[PDB]
Amino acid sequence: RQFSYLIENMARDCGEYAHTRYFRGGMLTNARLLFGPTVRLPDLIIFLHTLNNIFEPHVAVRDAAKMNIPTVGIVDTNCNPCLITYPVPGNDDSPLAVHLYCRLFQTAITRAKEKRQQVEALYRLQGQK
Amino acid sequence: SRYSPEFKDPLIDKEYYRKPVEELTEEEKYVRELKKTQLIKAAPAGKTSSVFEDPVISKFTNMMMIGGNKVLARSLMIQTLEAVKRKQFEKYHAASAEEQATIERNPYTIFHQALKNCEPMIGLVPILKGGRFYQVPVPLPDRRRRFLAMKWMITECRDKKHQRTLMPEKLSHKLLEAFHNQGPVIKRKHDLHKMAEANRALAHYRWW
Amino acid sequence: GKATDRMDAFRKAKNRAVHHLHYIERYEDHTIFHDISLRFKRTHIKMKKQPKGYGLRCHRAIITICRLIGIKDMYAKVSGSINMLSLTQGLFRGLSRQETHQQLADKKGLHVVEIREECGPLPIVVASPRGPLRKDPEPEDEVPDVKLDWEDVKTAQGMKRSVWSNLKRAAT
Amino acid sequence: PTSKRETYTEDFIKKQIEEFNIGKRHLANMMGEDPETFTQEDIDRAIAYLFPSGLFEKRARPVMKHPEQIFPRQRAIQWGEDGRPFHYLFYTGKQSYYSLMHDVYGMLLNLEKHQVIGSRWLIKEELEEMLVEKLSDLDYMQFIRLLEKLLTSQCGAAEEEFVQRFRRSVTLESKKQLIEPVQYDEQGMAFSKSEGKRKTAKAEAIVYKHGSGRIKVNGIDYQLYFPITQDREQLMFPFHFVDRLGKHDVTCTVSGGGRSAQAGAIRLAMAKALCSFVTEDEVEWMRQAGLLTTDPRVRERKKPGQEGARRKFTWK
Amino acid sequence: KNRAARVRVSKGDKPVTYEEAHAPHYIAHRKGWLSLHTGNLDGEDHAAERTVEDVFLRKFMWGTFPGCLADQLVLKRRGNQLEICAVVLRQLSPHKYYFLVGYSETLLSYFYKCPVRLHLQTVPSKVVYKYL
RNA sequence: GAUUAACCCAAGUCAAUAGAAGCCGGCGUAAAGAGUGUUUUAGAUCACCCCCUCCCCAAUAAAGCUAAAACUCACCUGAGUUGUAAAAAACUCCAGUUGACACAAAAUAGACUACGAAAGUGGCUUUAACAUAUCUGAACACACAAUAGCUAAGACCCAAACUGGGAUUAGAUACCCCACUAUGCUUAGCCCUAAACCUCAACAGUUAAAUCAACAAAACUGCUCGCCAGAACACUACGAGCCACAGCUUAAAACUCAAAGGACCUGGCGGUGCUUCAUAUCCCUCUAGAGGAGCCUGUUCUGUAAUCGAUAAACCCCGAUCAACCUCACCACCUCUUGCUCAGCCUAUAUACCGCCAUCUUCAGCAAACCCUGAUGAAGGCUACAAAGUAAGCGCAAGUACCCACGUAAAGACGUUAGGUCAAGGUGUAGCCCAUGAGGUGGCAAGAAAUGGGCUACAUUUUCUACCCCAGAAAACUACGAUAGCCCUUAUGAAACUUAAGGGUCGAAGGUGGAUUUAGC
Ligand SMILES: CN[C@@H]1[C@H](O[C@H]2[C@H](O[C@H]3[C@H](O)[C@@H](O)[C@H](NC(=N)N)[C@@H](O)[C@@H]3NC(=N)N)O[C@@H](C)[C@]2(O)C=O)O[C@@H](CO)[C@H](O)[C@H]1O
Ligand SMILES: [K+]
Ligand SMILES: [K+]
Ligand SMILES: [K+]
Ligand SMILES: [K+]
Ligand SMILES: [K+]
Ligand SMILES: [K+]
Ligand SMILES: [K+]
Ligand SMILES: [K+]
Ligand SMILES: [K+]
Ligand SMILES: [Mg+2]
Ligand SMILES: [Mg+2]
Ligand SMILES: [Mg+2]
Ligand SMILES: [Mg+2]
Ligand SMILES: [Mg+2]
Ligand SMILES: [Mg+2]
Ligand SMILES: [Mg+2]
Ligand SMILES: [Mg+2]
Ligand SMILES: [Mg+2]
Ligand SMILES: [Mg+2]
Ligand SMILES: [Mg+2]
Ligand SMILES: [Mg+2]
Ligand SMILES: [Mg+2]
Ligand SMILES: [Mg+2]
Ligand SMILES: [Mg+2]
Ligand SMILES: [Mg+2]
Ligand SMILES: [Mg+2]
Ligand SMILES: [Mg+2]
Ligand SMILES: [Mg+2]
Ligand SMILES: [Mg+2]
Ligand SMILES: [Mg+2]
Ligand SMILES: [Mg+2]
Ligand SMILES: [Mg+2]
Ligand SMILES: [Mg+2]
Ligand SMILES: [Mg+2]
Ligand SMILES: [Mg+2]
Ligand SMILES: [Mg+2]
Ligand SMILES: [Mg+2]
Ligand SMILES: [Mg+2]
Repeated sequence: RQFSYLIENMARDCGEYAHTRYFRGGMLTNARLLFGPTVRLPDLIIFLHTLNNIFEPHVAVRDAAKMNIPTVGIVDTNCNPCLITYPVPGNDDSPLAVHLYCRLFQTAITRAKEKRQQVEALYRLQGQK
Repeated sequence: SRYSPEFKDPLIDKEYYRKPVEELTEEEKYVRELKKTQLIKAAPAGKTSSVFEDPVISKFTNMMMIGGNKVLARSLMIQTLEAVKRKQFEKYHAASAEEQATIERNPYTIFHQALKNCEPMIGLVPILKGGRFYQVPVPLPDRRRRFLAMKWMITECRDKKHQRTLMPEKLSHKLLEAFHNQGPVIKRKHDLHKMAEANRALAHYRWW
Repeated sequence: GKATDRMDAFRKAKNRAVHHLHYIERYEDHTIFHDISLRFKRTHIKMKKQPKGYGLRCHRAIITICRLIGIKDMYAKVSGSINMLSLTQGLFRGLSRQETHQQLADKKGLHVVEIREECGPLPIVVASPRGPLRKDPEPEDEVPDVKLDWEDVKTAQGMKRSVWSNLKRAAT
Repeated sequence: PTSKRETYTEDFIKKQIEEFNIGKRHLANMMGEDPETFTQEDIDRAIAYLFPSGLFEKRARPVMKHPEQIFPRQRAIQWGEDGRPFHYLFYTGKQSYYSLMHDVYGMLLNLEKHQVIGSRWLIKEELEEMLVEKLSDLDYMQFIRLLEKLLTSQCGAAEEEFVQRFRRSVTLESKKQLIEPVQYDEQGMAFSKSEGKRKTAKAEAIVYKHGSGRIKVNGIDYQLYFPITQDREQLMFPFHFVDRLGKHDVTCTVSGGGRSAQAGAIRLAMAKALCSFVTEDEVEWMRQAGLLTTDPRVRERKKPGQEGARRKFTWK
Repeated sequence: KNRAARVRVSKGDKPVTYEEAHAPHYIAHRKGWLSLHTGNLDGEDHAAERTVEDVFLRKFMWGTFPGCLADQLVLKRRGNQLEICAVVLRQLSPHKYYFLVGYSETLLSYFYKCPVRLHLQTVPSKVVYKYL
């Protein structure tokens, strides 16, 4: 809850989605009913905290593996990295580290989005002439 | 009930409203403004704002009434008050000069005091212990003993031992005997007091 | 599938089985890569790799699943409790945890050579490691400390008398 | 599956907007009105004449309203052709509710950095209309807890506007008796007329401003009309409370009910008509004494399977 | 428990009509009446003879238009006249409908000595209110 | 079972019988680690290397000792003591204080976790003293083995099978009270058992892999000994052995069954626990009643030639908002036969049903379709500072009706009780068809008794009259009190001791109701 505000803002800043709230069972394994048949699930889930408030693995770790979604996670020394596809071992409690992760993931994502507009414009411009 | 919970009971007291704002305490002053917003029930027919209104003589009238005949229950009460009044005037003119200072002639003062001489202090309640009922002495509440005094007086008068005596003459005779701490209604209180003091060994069965 | 109507249980089970699919590896598209002998709870399933033309000589349920998987030739014996759910949940577990010849080569960095009586002494290379081939051979063992099965040893020594084995049956 | 939730798209509702406008011009030609100045109140009046329905439920009667007041508000498509949701909190399920909690929690942090009657909090059912999202009771309470927390802090001018949106208004009817207009008769005497009701009794009372305390019920002196003292006590009650006995002349006419129902009906009528000749403060005391309220206690009906209204037949 | 004029709940594949979806305690709150005459008004008479005509007319039309009645009849009386209003399916050919209109109107006019008129309103399929 | 068709084999078929296929699995709870330890013949590889809890806390045996309590005796005082949910019996050289005084039993420490092969061992001191430099190793050899019990001789505070007395109870060979014995103790012999169960063998080792049916005390490996193969018969019978003579150990079969069993799930139940409740409700508490009398009315018995149905809650002035004939289905007698009906049936089955209801409901559930968990078992599915649930629809709710927002009606799902009704009507199945159908005449439906509900009363807050609430009379064997009985008249009707009303005569019980019980904010 301490970093819920920070993550939601960064998600908005980087044109991405966030879910720092209570995970209703079925968001992923039952999205058709909850959202609709033509819904598109995430292609990548970034776990900044792999544990819930009762110090147990977040349900989305297993629910993303059932839906074959690749997961990124910041695992601490009391976390399970077995179903996390790309795990980064680091502190997930101090606010000086969570600000770094957010700043790094927000920067890497914004760069790629701007990197494709340069590759497309060149291709489109080159294609015309 | 056809009234909603919002409706509050009315206050017939006529000297309460007249109270000057200067006497009103901060808590009381607040209450008065609050009542304005509240909805008030319509005052019932039984109680008015008269100076002769007595809540104990109205409750005693309601406990004798049968089938909603309040004109007859009230009639018996006033005849009884007049019988107590006329019997004391007859005991006052025939008394000595120094005996007239100890003769009460107000029938109300006699009615309220006679009922206070019949109020029991402790009663017997059946408690189930060990698959048996024990009449253990229990302290009667203030209301209970005020109610029993009225019920016993009406039961004694209703009791069919007096072959052809009108209620006003019976109720008036019992009220004058209880005023002097005499009669069966007082004796009935002692019999309940003698059984609560003999069975005080079972005063631990109760919990409350 | 669980429901009050039998026709409603078929849909749930049928539609939910396509979201819990396994991929079974097959040797030459007709049989398993090696002999499997696992135990699920109290059910024992001992499968064996067989040549083409042997057919399916296994429990009737195994014959239904194998046709679905695509395994033409295989022998299986079920022991212990013949619970359908433990036989089904145990079969897919052993058929998905089987090591192929390519993995075996990569794991040990050696050639997997197939020797057949019909082809005599000719060595057939079925798999080779993509990485550095090991220059040292596996240390030969005079006697291997491998737990054997009395049922198989008793059959090879001509001692398993049964009036129900190798009985003439229909094509499966 | 045969049962499908009736979903209305924007194109369907757009065609319904054109049929109402054309139907609105037809209904004005039937009634002979001007189409331009034909409001919705006239449509409700014309449809109630042309299609008279006596159904007690008003939602089951013919209605010709605008499609925006009939069809419910529907959650619009929440993603583009590509499939990316517009909002960044789509996967929460309650993107509207959580976007509001995110905004309110963001204004409470700024306050730390630089550092009423007639209104009620938006009800749960009214908060699901602003967000078009189903909300639990507990989530609504959480939102109210943040707004109250916002108010306690030294909120800026902008924040007050934000909170005001969620504060609905309640019109409270002042609990004040309605004074009757003092009239004057041919002779010039001032009086006030009012009406009362008790059980099945109805009474009309005329209270003259100046009098010698004479009351005439149906043209008969009250003591003759009411022999029982209790009934006379009820008549006195209003005047005794305002300590003005023997100062007005009353002429009432009660009809219906019984002995005790007629007095109560007169008491209430006199009391209401005596409020015009007393100060405002005295009228509030009468109200707090139960002299201006109509007793709603009336006989209860008997039920087919019971001996009485509430009494039951003996259980064998 | 009460059973009268109530369609019990089902899985959801049963389609019911507005009139069939409302129980007797809604007859004057959400429903009207299928027959409207003066027989049952205070001080009116011949309530038992207008009733027998309704019971027979509903059966005459049910057996004379078999499979064609989407909903119940709405019988209307204005003086001598009797107006039968019906909702019917479009499966039957129009030629056969006109035959049944002139046969039923005429037969019922000579049987009840009154001018009888029948007003059909065809519908493609049975209007469904909800699925119980 | 017959018939028809079909299936399999086929000059065979296939009923009875016999035989052929049986050891590398297990032993915490399913049948199995047999109470303990030692060794032998022998087997093993855990024996050399190579290593880490000697000693001390409640082992054992012998001798001696004694702090607290008790018994007994003595003095002084008192008149009772004991017993308990509450009593009785018992005792009264009894009880209380003080003092003297054990062959019995060993608070606290001990929240310790030790000794010993196990059994078992917890007051003090002293003596002797606690096997083994590989492991394993016995129903029977060798030696031990709680309690109970036998034999013999002692002791005796208390407890205490049996027994006797007292009480409870339908009974009480029991539970509760009292008293007392064998016995528990010592010495010397015997007996040789246990849920002797930490139900989990000894030694060595591992924590990786498929963790693992379930539960319990996680799962395995090596080695060895012992044991076990459906249940019951059977901790039996026979045999043998034994200081055992109603004994212990070892320990079958026949007859019989097609299951037994172990561990979970759900539901119900509980003279089940905690907590919180019941507002006309469980109990007490407020008010009027019931059961008491008479009458009315229903039912059950009985009766009659003479219906049916309902019949614990949820039947019982119920179907009937209704039986003199009719209604009517009943009984007796007579009559008719394609019959009011392109017949008919109040014939059986409500355990074939629709239909209309009761009931829990004075409830809050109900559920499609998905998802997840449990290793993909029956099953299950919440925590808001949130941990797998989402939910259309049905219901509640909301709306509506009545005098509003209140209250009362109405509504009230899915299910339950094979609940009610084939006699509302309809109807499936079986049955009757000169009769189980149809019609006519006459007729019964009572009351020894018991019971339910109701009416009226037992009076003085009453009775009668006038009035409709300022009255006058009455008032206990000519009072209160019958709507009953008897007689007459009238009303309806074709028909009335008969139904109802009224009048007259009559003037009973009854004097406030046992056990219990109903309704109402
Ligand atoms: C699956 N069958 C169960 C089994 O039924 C059995 C049941 O068998 C019974 C025997 O006849 C009887 O001689 C036998 N009686 C004896 N004295 N031995 C019963 O014990 C036996 N029942 C039983 N083991 N549960 O009765 C037999 C007639 C049965 O139906 C045979 O198949 O047992 C029944 C319960 O006894 C169950 O109800 C059945 O479901
Ligand atoms: K044990
Ligand atoms: K249970
Ligand atoms: K009584
Ligand atoms: K009685
Ligand atoms: K039924
Ligand atoms: K039938
Ligand atoms: K029927
Ligand atoms: K009665
Ligand atoms: K009388
Ligand atoms: Mg951490
Ligand atoms: Mg009443
Ligand atoms: Mg066992
Ligand atoms: Mg053992
Ligand atoms: Mg043993
Ligand atoms: Mg000790
Ligand atoms: Mg040994
Ligand atoms: Mg042996
Ligand atoms: Mg033994
Ligand atoms: Mg022994
Ligand atoms: Mg002994
Ligand atoms: Mg003793
Ligand atoms: Mg005895
Ligand atoms: Mg002894
Ligand atoms: Mg033991
Ligand atoms: Mg051993
Ligand atoms: Mg056996
Ligand atoms: Mg034994
Ligand atoms: Mg024996
Ligand atoms: Mg023997
Ligand atoms: Mg009967
Ligand atoms: Mg007859
Ligand atoms: Mg018949
Ligand atoms: Mg039934
Ligand atoms: Mg309401
Ligand atoms: Mg109701
Ligand atoms: Mg409702
Ligand atoms: Mg008399
Ligand atoms: Mg008479």
